[PDB]
Amino acid sequence: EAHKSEIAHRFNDVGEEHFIGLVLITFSQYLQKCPYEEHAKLVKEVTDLAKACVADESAANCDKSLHDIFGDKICALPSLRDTYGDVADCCEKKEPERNECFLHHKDDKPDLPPFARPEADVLCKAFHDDEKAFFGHYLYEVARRHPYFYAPELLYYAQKYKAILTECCEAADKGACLTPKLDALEGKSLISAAQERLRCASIQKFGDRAYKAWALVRLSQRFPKADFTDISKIVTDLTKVHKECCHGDLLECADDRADLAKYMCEHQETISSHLKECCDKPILEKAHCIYGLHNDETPAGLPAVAEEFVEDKDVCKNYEEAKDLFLGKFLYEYSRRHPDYSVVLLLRLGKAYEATLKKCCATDDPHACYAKVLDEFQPLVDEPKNLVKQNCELYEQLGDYNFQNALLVRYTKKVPQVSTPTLVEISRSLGKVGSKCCKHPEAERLPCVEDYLSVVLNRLCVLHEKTPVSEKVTKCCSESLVDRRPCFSALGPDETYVPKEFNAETFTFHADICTLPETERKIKKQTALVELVKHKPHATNDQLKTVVGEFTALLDKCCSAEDKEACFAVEGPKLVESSKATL
Ligand SMILES: [Cl-]
Repeated sequence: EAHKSEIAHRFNDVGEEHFIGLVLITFSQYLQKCPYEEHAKLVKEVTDLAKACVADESAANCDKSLHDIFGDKICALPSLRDTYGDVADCCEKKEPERNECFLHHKDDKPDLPPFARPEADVLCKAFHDDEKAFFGHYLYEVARRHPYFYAPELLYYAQKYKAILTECCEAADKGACLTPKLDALEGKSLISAAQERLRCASIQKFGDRAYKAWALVRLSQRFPKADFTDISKIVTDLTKVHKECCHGDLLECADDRADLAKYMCEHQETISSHLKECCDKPILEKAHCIYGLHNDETPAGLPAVAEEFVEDKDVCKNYEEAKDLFLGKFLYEYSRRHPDYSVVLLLRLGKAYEATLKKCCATDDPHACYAKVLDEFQPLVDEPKNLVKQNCELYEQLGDYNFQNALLVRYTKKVPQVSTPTLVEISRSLGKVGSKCCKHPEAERLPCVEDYLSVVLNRLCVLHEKTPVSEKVTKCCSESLVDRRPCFSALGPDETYVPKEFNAETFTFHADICTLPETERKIKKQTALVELVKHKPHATNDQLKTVVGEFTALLDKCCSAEDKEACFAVEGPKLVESSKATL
């Protein structure tokens, strides 16, 4: 087992700048609470060590696994036990249990202050004083709040963040240039985080096979002229990439992803002409381009899908003798014909087809039994379409704020045991599905909506698993990955839930609220709306509206009032009595 130093290999493969970023991210994701300055020191020591091994491969520590290098540096942190003590224990284990112990402490919602944005002048000045430390902080802040963030994409966002600052910090008015572009970039980055968290849940909680079937369908939609063997190749390498990334093997992840990008670029002629635009760019823009590439057009001359999958004499034979191959070919062939379906719908159709063959190939005239199996998809196709049609109409009608309020009331009634901040967060994110998708054309609307519901509901499943209270969430989350959305949509109001009393100290506000922007005021209003519903589950909209209306007017009234405490002191008690009279 004489071998090439792994740390040298990786540093040589990704280059010093990406190496440093990737090591910072690894530490930030393993030790989410530790201050930036500790992480920086650790990054410095690992980088120095990588650079010594690059120079002499037989140097101290050069023959160790990456896991061992990281773990040894973490365990030589003098101020280790004070931040967790959970982790302190980890350091008495040997590899591999030690690495596994660090990964089990990744926290999906760490108890941290919310990410502050400084004022434009402040932000700009920090950028100009020290670029490297400034972008350090950004990787760290994002990585510690999103411990499964796709590491190479985080590097790419840090580039985009750098370009927005380079743009705006010279321009005349700074804030007005910055705020919309940084809000725009945060939005995209929270979507990236949610997509990747679902890749990791699928891999880690449901197996390599759940992720592979998902990637097959999505890549067949995106590169429908490519052939099955090529798609499957790409699925296999991407699975290895996300497995490593989701597991904190981030250097390996970035290196394997670059190789994948190079492979698709070299084979672009047999994959998609739309690759031309990506394949001349530098690696982070190159990979990000591939990652989100617009679907190719559907190729001409594809025979009716029913010839292979219903009419061929060998349908039962191919299903029985080569099941995964045959069903993978189904998913490919059906998906490449349907870029207008969502991935989860296509996976559901695949499961129905498989259940039909299981049943029918076990009878004495199977073709008799399964002849209509493609026509019988229609009910599974219409349900998602009606969901989209009816909720987009509801969105158009109510607008963003009241669409969020509708979903908050609806979700609090389905799963009222769920903690308030999870409810508020999840419902606001479902609201944001409307805004993103509802003005899209039909061709792309079902995919947009249902696969974005997928990532939002996974966030619910992940937050809930950390703090488990609702049996119904546990059931929808653990039973089926591809059935989650219909399972959640089918839940009615929970009529066995016992209403909680109203906490006196729920409308008690110290006028620290008056320093909040309007966007965070809405969140306080929506938090209060959830607690109203948890107290009177059958409360009407007009009732909820008059109480939140009366909280709106309290805020409108006191925050412009010189001496907001004397106001809030005298207006807040009268709100918790006026609420009882309405409810
Ligand atoms: Cl990718």
